[PDB]
Amino acid sequence: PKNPDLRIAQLRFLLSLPEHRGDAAVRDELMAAVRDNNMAPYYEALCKSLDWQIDVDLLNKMKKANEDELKRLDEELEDAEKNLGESEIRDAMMAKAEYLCRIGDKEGALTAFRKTYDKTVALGHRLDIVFYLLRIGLFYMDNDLITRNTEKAKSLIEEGGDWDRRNRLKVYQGLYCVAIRDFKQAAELFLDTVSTFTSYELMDYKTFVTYTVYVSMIALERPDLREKVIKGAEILEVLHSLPAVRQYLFSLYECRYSVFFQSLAVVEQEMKKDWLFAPHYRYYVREMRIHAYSQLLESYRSLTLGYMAEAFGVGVEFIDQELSRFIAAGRLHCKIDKVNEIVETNRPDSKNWQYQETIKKGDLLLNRVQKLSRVINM
Amino acid sequence: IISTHLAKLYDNLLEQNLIRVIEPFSRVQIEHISSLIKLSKADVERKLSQMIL
Amino acid sequence: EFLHAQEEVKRIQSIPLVIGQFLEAVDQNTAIVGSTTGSNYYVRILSTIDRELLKPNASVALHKHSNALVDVLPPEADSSIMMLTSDQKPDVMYADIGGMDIQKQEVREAVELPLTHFELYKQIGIDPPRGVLMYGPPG
Amino acid sequence: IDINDVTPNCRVALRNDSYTLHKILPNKVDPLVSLMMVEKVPDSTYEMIGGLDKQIKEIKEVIELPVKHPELFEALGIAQPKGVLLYGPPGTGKTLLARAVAHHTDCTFIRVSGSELVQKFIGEGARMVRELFVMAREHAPSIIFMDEIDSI
Amino acid sequence: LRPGRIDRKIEFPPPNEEARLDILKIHSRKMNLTRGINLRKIAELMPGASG
Amino acid sequence: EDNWDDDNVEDDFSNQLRAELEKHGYKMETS
Repeated sequence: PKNPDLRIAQLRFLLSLPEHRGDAAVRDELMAAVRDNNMAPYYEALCKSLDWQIDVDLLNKMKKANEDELKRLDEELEDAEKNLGESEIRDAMMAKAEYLCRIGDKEGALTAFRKTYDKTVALGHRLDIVFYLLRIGLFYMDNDLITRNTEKAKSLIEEGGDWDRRNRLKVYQGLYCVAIRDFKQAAELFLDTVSTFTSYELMDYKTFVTYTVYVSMIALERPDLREKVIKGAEILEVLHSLPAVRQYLFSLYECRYSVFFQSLAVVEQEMKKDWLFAPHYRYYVREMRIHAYSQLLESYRSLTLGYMAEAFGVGVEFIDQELSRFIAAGRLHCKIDKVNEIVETNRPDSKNWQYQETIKKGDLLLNRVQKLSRVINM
Repeated sequence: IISTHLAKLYDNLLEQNLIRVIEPFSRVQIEHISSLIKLSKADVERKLSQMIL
Repeated sequence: EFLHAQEEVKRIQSIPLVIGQFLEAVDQNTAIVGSTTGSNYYVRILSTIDRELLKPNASVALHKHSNALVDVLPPEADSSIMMLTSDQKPDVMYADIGGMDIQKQEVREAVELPLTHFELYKQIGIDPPRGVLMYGPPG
Repeated sequence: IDINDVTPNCRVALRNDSYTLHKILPNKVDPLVSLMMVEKVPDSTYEMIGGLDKQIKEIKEVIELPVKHPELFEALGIAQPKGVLLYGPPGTGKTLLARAVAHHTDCTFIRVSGSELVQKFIGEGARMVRELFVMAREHAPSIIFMDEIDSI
Repeated sequence: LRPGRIDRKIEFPPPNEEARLDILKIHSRKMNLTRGINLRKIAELMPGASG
Repeated sequence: EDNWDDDNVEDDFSNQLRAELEKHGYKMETS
């Protein structure tokens, strides 16, 4: 069962990353570290948790018996390769990879994946074993298998079976293909969500649509965003299912602000409390704050910040220090006035920015041309 | 189903009236627009903000 | 002076030229051509003719006696069949047809609609059609 | 020019006054190799196709066993078969079974369209069955798939 | 063609429901479709036809 | 890309800081 094997990574990250602040989740992982997992990492948590007692007893006792059940159809192929078909038949490891990749530990299961890569040249089972290997890379947070084999998964087996296998290459989102860069590639792959019904991977399709609507905020401001998230049947259906995330979206699309900040705090309640917090969600919270200030600051040339406080919430001095950080950071182009409480904005006309961009690009091109001229003819 | 249709037609006729009244002006006050439309300052202000956005 | 001689070689253009179809190119400034008189030839090409104008067996002009490639015509010159002009529209309105909306709408989406929406076929996989064949009882 | 490089079916140029061979023009293409019968890596079904299980067993015992067991045929002294005829209503496993058999026998799959576009140059069929078989003799252990059209 | 050149011939019947569903699953591969299509329901939806 | 590509900010104090300001004296007595 390598397709349900992602329970390993799913519940092991549901505890093991928030295990610094998870009490009942330790007890949740207790009946799944022993009862159904791959191998000897069921010990491993004693380096973080207590010494463990009972898992030494049973887990070895089954496993050697499972190794005693690993003769299986290998010897049956030894008495079944007497037929001279291919010097092989679909009885042995090629039909026994479920144990050695489900129960095999990655130090040996990687070799088991290589063993069942020496297999039939059928593209379907090969693509399945590559998706199994990508999930096995996501088991232990290796961050090299999910880099290497994803090129194999997307490009190398791209000769057939397409337009229906492509809903299994959706794992390239949140994986080494899509890191904390929660931007155009990740949101473009997430926006190809033409499905409602579950297909394992991340579980609980509501969590998938919350991830899609979380990456949609950092995706676009409003270039045709109203069609792709607001005006869609299935996304509005699950927004009817999930009320607070719908509040988070509609406090920005309706430009209401204020309560949007409250929704941000609610998003904070699951920004880091999920499994995927080993990279930080600071480049999401700060980006959302800058996005909200950009959509407020547009269509207001001379806005008093006393209006801005009541528009966004509280914190007049908080508004002052936030803009003082963000303007001089480089984004959010305006010029705040400390006296007279005016926040005046300036925007470059589209002849000066284009002039600067032409000058810079032409400078690097003329430098490259002169370097190429110096390479030849001495 | 007249509620959603009437609300939508109300909104489109609102923005059509606001784009109709604003053609002669160049630097009008929002108070004159609010008095001519017989609505409050805040709804007019947020509607023009949504129109620019 | 080369620009003078480039204009000077245009004497061989003259006016009574036969019309042929270019076929394939052999080497530089020398190719084969198929005359419309019936026979096939291996001629020389003037250097004044650009090589951009020849590809999909375009209509060309050949000399009478020397029978060499001289001129390149506009891409349709001899076809012996004309278009539907502008006065040959047979004045039958769409609303004149009654009770064919199950097939009037079908033939409308099978002709003018994939001009714009051609990428929608590729992202779904219908392999968009080229022709449509109508049939039925006579009348 | 030289006599030995002149072959059948190559375009040549003749002079105007007395027909002497001026220059051998390059040929454009061999027509069958231009439209050449595409060799594919055989994407089988992995034999899950139910209902044709009797056809699976029959095609196994009929065509696969000579490829896998030359020793059995040599020991029994049975001449190995060459061809297999398939018939029935259209759509009922015409090309699918051949693809699955070709992939499971570890051989490449060649499909011959060859209906009437080949025979436009009347005798190209007389070379179509030649060069095709040449590639099927030179490429690998493989099978040849050919349709009703020969009877046509 | 019988002596030496060709050999035994294999018939083919009209397809059953299982082969119909297999043919439908094969021909729905290269098509961007929704999940949960329930191709068995489409297989029992029409009574009987060719491939 | 490691874990954060480049740039970012290392203030180590901005973690829903507006919610802390709203908690700071009850949003300054709800100004």
